[PDB]
Amino acid sequence: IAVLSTLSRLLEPTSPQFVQMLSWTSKICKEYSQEDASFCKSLMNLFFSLHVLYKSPVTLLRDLSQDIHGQLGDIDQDVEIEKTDHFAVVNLRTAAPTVCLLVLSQAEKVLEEVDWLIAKIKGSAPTLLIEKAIVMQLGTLVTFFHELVQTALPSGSCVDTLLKGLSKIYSTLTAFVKYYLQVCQSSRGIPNTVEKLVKLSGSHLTPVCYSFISYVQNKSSPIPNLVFAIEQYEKFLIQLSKKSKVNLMQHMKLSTSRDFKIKGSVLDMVLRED
Repeated sequence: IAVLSTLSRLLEPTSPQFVQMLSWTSKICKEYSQEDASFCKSLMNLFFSLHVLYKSPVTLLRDLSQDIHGQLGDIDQDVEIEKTDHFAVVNLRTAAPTVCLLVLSQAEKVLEEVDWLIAKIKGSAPTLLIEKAIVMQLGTLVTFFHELVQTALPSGSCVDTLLKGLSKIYSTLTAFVKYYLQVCQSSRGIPNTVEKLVKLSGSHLTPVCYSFISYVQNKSSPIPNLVFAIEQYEKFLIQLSKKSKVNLMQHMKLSTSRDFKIKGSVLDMVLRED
């Protein structure tokens, strides 16, 4: 495999040849298992190294994150899951330590890019198009994270590397929100794309994080870092909601924020009855 990588550096990334190499490395990841860790890691790197120069891995990560999630099981101790057909790599022995960290590492690279982009846009007092891209990217690997946060991971390094990645996505999200705090001062309206995948975090992410976070301390008997990144994320939605147009934060706390209840209201007492 070390030869195959050295040789595939010579392929023109645009070439019909390059495509073959990639699609074949997909086939090999697709149809074979081999619980030996050192290999599957190298195979995965090959695959990713090529994929990265074609289209962004976010789709692949989401796919693998569903195998890792399906094979190792869930936190609830009972939920039914699996999808094998994604990739034949990721066995029991494969995914738990190995594909897990390798997938996280890859996810962190995708975020450094989105970080880079968000950084680039703000640097400017064609651009709107980069914004829609930043979203789908984030949105996709939001589903990716939603998958591992439901997985029962080997506790040693896979718990903490997930927690690292988990707080990195919230930083990126935070700055993207902090980005629109710049753009909303001039005009102030929020693209559905942003509103929708802002509530994507309030449904598939934040609530799922919190239960993984408590699963970590019950299984036991980084963590405080995730918490911080989260609060700050909400903090700047708070600033963005009142400082642009829409209420973003009613997408996020859907449980506690409407709880304490009192019969009817003053509005209903007067307007309707007598």
